[PDB]
Amino acid sequence: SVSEIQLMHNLGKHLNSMERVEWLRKKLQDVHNF
Amino acid sequence: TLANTGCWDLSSGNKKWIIQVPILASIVLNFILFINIVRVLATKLRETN
Amino acid sequence: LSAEDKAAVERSKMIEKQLQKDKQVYRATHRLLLLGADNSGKSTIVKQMRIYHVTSGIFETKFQVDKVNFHMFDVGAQRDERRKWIQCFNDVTAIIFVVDSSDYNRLQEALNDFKSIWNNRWLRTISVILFLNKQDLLAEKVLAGKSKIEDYFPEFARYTTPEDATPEPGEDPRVTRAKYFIRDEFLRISTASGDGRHYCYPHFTCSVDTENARRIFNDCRDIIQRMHLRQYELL
Repeated sequence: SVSEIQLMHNLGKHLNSMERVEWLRKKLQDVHNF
Repeated sequence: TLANTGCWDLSSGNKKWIIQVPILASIVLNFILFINIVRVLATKLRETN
Repeated sequence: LSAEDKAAVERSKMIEKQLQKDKQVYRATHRLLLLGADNSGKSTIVKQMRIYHVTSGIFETKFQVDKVNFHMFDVGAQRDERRKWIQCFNDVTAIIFVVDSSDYNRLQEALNDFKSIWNNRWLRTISVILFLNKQDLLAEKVLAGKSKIEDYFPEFARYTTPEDATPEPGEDPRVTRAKYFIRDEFLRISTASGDGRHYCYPHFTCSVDTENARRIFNDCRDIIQRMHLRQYELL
């Protein structure tokens, strides 16, 4: 497969996961502070 | 006209092959030409020792 | 003022379109120079190549094979001295050098002529297509045995047929030994100085053979391909 495009797709998944994980992290603090 | 969701940085499926496949099709063709070009180089040098 | 300049430019552009069209045809055709003493059957070759229809001075013959045009030039009515009018032929694709292999006594003169052509300062990039014409006469003379090549070339006694040679099964081993010795002698001059800048292609040619055009076409194709490879510094 084309490497540059493949790397681009991997970066999108990686960054999207970070947003989800950081979204989970702040939700964890909010419920802990509930 | 199919997904139009956020940035195109993400892959929505097999549609990436629209661009990937032609690029790959070029590499093999170029590779075949490369081997062929080496063939004549091996032939001509054989003709002149 | 303005009208004259516009007219001048229009004429200049009119000439440009004609030159561009002339450039297309000029590059399309391949120029060849035919050389050799009269003992060689140069004239017969001209008649054979005249089949491909397309004070006297130089003559030109146009023949087309596989949709590529050649212009072969021969100097019939010219002075013996040739150190001056041979310089203008430095842009020709190749020089066809015809040698009568059956003269022996005049063979050394052909070697010297080939040596001068090969080592010329201006003809350093023009390949030479060596045609050893009328091999049949050489074959007949060798079988007869009345004239011995050993006398003219003492080295011939210590000569062995090359292993890479491919003689015809039905041809006398003596004939191939003689003709290949002549080929080796010419190639010795070719390889003495010429290494990679230009190459010599030996061939065995008969006056009646109609395959000469194909050999020239193949030789020209090899020369052009080699030149293109040299432009990429690959050969």
